[PDB]
Amino acid sequence: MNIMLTLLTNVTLASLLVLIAFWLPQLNAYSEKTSPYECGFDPMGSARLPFSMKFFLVAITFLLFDLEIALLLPLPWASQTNNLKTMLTMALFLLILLAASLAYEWTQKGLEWAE
Amino acid sequence: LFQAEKDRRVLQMLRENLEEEAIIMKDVPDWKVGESVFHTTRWVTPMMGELYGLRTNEEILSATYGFIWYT
Amino acid sequence: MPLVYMNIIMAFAIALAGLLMYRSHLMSSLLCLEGMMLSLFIMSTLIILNTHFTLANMMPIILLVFAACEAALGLSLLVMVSNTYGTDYVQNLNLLQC
Amino acid sequence: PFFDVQKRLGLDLDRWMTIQSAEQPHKIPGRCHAFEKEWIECAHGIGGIRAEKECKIEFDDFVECLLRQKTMKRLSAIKRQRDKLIKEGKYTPPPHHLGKEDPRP
Amino acid sequence: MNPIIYTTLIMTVMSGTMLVMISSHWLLIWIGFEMNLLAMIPVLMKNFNPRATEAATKYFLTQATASMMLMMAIIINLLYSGQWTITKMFNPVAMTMMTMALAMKLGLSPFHFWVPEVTQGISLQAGLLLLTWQKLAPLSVLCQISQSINPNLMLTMAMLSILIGGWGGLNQTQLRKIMAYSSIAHMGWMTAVLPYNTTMTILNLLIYITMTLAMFMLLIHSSATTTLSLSHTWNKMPVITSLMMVTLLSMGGLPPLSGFMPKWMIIQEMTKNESIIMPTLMAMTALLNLYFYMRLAYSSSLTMFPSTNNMKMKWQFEHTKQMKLLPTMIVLSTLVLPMTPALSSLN
Amino acid sequence: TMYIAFILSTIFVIGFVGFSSKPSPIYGGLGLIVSGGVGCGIVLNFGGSFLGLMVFLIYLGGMLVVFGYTTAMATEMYPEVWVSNKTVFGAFVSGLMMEFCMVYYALKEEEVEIIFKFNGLGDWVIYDTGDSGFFSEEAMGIAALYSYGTWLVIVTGWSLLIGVVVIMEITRGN
Amino acid sequence: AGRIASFLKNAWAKEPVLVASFAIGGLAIILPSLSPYTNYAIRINRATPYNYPVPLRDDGNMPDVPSHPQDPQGPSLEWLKNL
Amino acid sequence: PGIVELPTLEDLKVQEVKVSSSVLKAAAHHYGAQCDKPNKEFMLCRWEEKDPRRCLEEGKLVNQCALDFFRQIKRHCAEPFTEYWTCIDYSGLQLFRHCRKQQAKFDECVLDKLGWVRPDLGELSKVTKVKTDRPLPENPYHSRARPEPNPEAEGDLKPAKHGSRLFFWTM
Amino acid sequence: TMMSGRPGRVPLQFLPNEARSLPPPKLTDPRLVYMGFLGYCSGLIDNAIRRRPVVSAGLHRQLLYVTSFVFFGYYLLKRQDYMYALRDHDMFAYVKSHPEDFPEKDKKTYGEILEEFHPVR
Ligand SMILES: CCCCCCCCCCCCCCCCCC(=O)OC[C@H](COP(=O)([O-])OCC[N+](C)(C)C)OC(=O)CCCCCCCCCCCCCCCCC
Ligand SMILES: CCCCCCCCCCCCCCCCC[C@@H](O)O[C@H](CO[C@H](O)CCCCCCCCCCCCCCC)COP(=O)(O)OCC[N+](C)(C)C
Ligand SMILES: CCCCCCCCCCCCCCCCCC(=O)OC[C@H](COP(=O)(O)OCCN)OC(=O)CCCCCCCCCCCCCCCCC
Repeated sequence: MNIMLTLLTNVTLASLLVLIAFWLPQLNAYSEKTSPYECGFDPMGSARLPFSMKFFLVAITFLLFDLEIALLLPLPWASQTNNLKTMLTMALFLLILLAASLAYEWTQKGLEWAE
Repeated sequence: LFQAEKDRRVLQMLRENLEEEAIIMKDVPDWKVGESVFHTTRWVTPMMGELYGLRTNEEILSATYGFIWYT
Repeated sequence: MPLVYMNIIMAFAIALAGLLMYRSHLMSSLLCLEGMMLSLFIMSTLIILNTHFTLANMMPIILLVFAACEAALGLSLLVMVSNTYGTDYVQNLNLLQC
Repeated sequence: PFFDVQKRLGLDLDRWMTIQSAEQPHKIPGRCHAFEKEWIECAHGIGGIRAEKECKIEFDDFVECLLRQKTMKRLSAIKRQRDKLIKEGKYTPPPHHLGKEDPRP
Repeated sequence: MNPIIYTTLIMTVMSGTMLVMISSHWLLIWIGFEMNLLAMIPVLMKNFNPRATEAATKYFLTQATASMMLMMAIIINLLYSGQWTITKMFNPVAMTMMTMALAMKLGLSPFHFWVPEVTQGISLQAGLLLLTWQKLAPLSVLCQISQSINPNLMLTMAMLSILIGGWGGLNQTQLRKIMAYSSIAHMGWMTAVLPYNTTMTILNLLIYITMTLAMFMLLIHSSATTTLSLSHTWNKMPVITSLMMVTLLSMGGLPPLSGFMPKWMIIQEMTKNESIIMPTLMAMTALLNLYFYMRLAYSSSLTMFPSTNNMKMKWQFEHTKQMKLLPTMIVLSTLVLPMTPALSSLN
Repeated sequence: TMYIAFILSTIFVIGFVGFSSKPSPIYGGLGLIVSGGVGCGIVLNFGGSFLGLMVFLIYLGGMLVVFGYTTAMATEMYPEVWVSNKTVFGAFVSGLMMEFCMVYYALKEEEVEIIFKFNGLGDWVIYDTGDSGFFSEEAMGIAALYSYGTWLVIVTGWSLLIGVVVIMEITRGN
Repeated sequence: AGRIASFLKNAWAKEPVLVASFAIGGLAIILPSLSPYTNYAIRINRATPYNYPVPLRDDGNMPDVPSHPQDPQGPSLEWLKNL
Repeated sequence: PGIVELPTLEDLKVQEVKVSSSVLKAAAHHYGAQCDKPNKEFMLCRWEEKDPRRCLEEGKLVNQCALDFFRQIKRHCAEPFTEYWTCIDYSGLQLFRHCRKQQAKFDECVLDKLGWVRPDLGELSKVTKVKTDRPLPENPYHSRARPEPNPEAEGDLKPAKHGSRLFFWTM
Repeated sequence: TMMSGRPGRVPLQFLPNEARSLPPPKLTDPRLVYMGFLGYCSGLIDNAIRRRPVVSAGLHRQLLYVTSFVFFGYYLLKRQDYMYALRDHDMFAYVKSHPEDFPEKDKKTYGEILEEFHPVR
């Protein structure tokens, strides 16, 4: 409830700022002013053409490692268990497998951007 | 102590709901007041609908969401 | 069953019908595939939290993990297809016939 | 098809997680622990066919605890009758239901 | 692909299938399916070309959809029962979803198109692994949940599979697509008997796997992927063509070969349950499979097609790699009919 | 009552209708992000704060990669939006109409679909009266992944490592 | 041994970050099995009363079960008190 | 099926303990040490009967012991106790760590006026034993008679008569 | 699954302890001889595929084929016989336990039974 009210307040303040920005000043618009910016000359192509991503593999590895950290996040509560040895073994197992993934990709050149 | 208070409060709300149901569902043709929906005679913990059913929206909301919304 | 479960199952059905009806892009179908697992996550956690199945709380996390593995696999296949054909269009995957 | 390596080797790989009447952390009970226990004990050792024929009462109670369909039907019927009686002014809620009472601690 | 990475991926596929077979928890069964698919995609893409990439993409899309539907069925079953154990499913809607998902995984009609497409896309070794192992897992799940299977849905999909396999195989001229349509028909037979005797399902699975292994290994030995490529094998190694012809006769279900045993046992078992129209239609429709097996046998062994001039150099050279258990697969797929009552040991 | 869970579920369905009408992967990701946040809200109301925040964070991370990929792989000259195309707008309107029809029928009467039976009553009604004490049941059950669930950790970690190997192998080329 | 020393000196001159990472990880794996306080941590976790200690029905043959919390019988946390 | 039985509002009536959570938390260790026996009897009843309706008298006794304990405190150490629970009530988490002086004064007052010794660390959490006259419930779950098990295999194994009997096979 | 889940069944056990009370197959069993024949055929096919003299080459290899087939066939025959004995045991026990379902019927002679006569002409 309080968090919903806080989010509503923040969104309303930002929207009011946008509304004041777009309605208070004097406006003069013409085709030359609203043209896209490319340092004084016209753009040759379109900004919607495909843009090669040289780190496409690091992105996939990021997805996998992000869910690894999702697995790792509940560790502070896992430390209150009576099975401390089993908990410690499995935590270190997950971290060692994450390290193994990083080592494999690093040695197999997955961290190098495409040329 | 809180266990005893909880038992007394739950049973009191159940009895009050039963009395109100008896007053309301008095002309319904096939309706027995206080009938259980379980075959077994073992005590079954009431859900929030059975306790805060015929009560105000304020009490309903406090019971159902007061803890989660309290920050 | 509450109406919340009805809405979650309806969202799953919508995301399933989205996947089965391709338009042109393979990426849009992958996004439909990711929505299905999100609805599965939400439905599973709603069922588990309501019933106080304490030991089952870890199941949605494993569900998310294998959703991530599927998304990674699909993105890898998408980059290979795009390298071969110039676009992620599904019309180019027509070399093999039934 | 099913190779019961767990049963053969005495292992426990997922049988802990199969049911909610099993051992839970900090002895937290399930919502329908008693119903599930009764149904499992009834259906133990008689197979699926006889278990479905004979433990139907226990299973019906278990499903009622799980989904609460008969209870919601009763609650909705009572709510509809109360609203209909209030519409014509034939019913007056008591003060303890209207919020003019002091409950127990 | 590095040999170590390849063998670890093969072991991961096998580990996923074994997890599916040994688990008693629906979540663990789903995990096994996911692990199998994840490690199976690179195996399909092992030899990089656009056809392999397309086949892997189609296989991934189909299997991901099937896994999603399977998890939805599992969750719906949990909603109405609170049970994670794999037994009879407590909701008819969940059972229908599960049947659809497992049929899509197996390639039963009308979920069959990916089977010929992917098999033609991938190499012979990859197709062998695909057909064999990827039929091995979902059928074990179906056998576990057989007592809740809807007979009407299962038998409808089985008859559709038999008909579609026969007709597609009739049209095809590529060996891998022929194998895929044959696989669809055999899956139809197995799932037709499934709601009555899982023992007969297992027997048909074993015989089909043996015949498919022998056939695929003969194709790999002869390096033939089309009909006309296989028509040159009589001028290089006439023994392989003869063994392939006997194996094709066995696959078509002719007595007294080993392909007759599953059809015979399934017809008998279904007749015990007062099914006559279904076994008669199933038996009559297999004549289509026999027809295109016989068409393949005419080209390769019973007639001598023209050869080329470089076959002389091929004569001068010798085959190096030795197929593992090829003679055993040839014998088991043709000569084990007198050993039929061992299905009780299989029980 | 306040019907907060029902309103959030409706918004969840609306976001699904959006990205399943499939305008273009940019707006598909936008709709999926909205649905993830709204589902986080739904499960926060039902009790699971960790599960809600975790699914929200995971989908925020996942959709970040999808943006970079659709910029590179799945872009065209004029990306399609919901009103830009006749097919996309038709599917979006169909989904919204279906959701509105089912919501109205459920609110007006206890709607039994051709698949499942649904009762129009309180999500607050379905809740449980009992309470825990001085610990969170959800947190303890999730933390039981390391004490219990040793097998799950093993299979999950093996799957993640093999996933790294697989993504490296698929994109090898040559 | 000489090869090991040369390898370590080369790594410390080229990848000190990796040398430190492996040293910290190796110590983290090994030290808990040698520490005498792991059992103390387990005992401290077992000694936390998260839920209610439901009493037993006295059969008259339970000499090790206290009749009152302050009776000498029962577990003692005097070890944790001076720790 | 049947009609549930609910106690009337007359026998649910009892003298309530109308102190606040801060007041209860201040006098919690002494309360657990002094009113242990009625509370243990009530908790054993609640866990064995699994029914609120079967342990109402034990709840009445619990309330009576609480009221007697608080009257005994009020008669002798009202001022130190008021200072102590006033200190506890300030904290948002109601921490014992911030009110050690007032706690010391209260413990000194109850040790001299009433001879009360506060329990040490780890004592109130011990599992104790209770002597009661109420019989042990035979069927607390109200279970039914279990279905009779299937008969077990008996006798020794003989070879199958005439073999497999599978069509024309003689073995 | 008829006999899967029969009470007292140990998982993953090819041959239980209760199978030891059955007569083991004779080593000259025709089924064992046929398994040996299958091994011999596999050996000949191996020689033919590898382009060695079919009957002469690889005598040690052919012996290994035959021996392996006879070994596995012996154990397979034991398991098959055990399963059939188990089936008959269960069937007889059920018939004994359900007399009202398997009643003994009074035998009537053909002098008492009347059958319609259908002439062939
Ligand atoms: C700091 C963050 C929040 C910022 C909030 C606002 C900050 C500024 C507050 C003082 C603004 C003073 C007025 C400036 C208006 C723009 C000037 C302009 O366009 O002049 C050219 C134009 C010239 O008009 P014209 O008619 O001569 O020109 C015709 C067009 N040409 C140029 C082509 C010939 O001025 C106007 O149109 C005057 C309009 C009225 C001005 C006063 C109205 C606003 C009063 C503001 C009071 C504060 C509260 C409300 C504002 C929002 C804040 C809550
Ligand atoms: C060196 C000597 C030669 C060795 C060659 C070995 C080749 C075969 C390898 C051995 C295969 C069998 C493994 C034996 C040990 C495993 C024990 C276990 O697997 O046996 C039983 C199961 O074993 C197999 O199921 C049966 C083995 C027999 C299969 C071979 C014969 C198939 C019939 C074919 C008839 C026609 C061909 C005749 C053979 C040529 C366990 O029962 P259970 O765990 O509870 O099964 C659960 C699933 N169910 C209930 C649905 C079945
Ligand atoms: C338990 C595992 C069973 C299967 C193992 C198969 C291993 C071999 C696979 C390759 C194909 C067969 C062999 C062909 C010849 C290969 C080249 C050669 O010269 O091999 C020599 C080899 C000598 O035998 P050797 O290796 O010494 O025996 C094992 C010793 N530990 O010669 C041989 O080994 C030849 C004889 C091989 C054994 C007969 C074939 C399998 C018999 C199975 C019996 C059961 C029937 C059902 C089988 C179902 C499928 C497995």
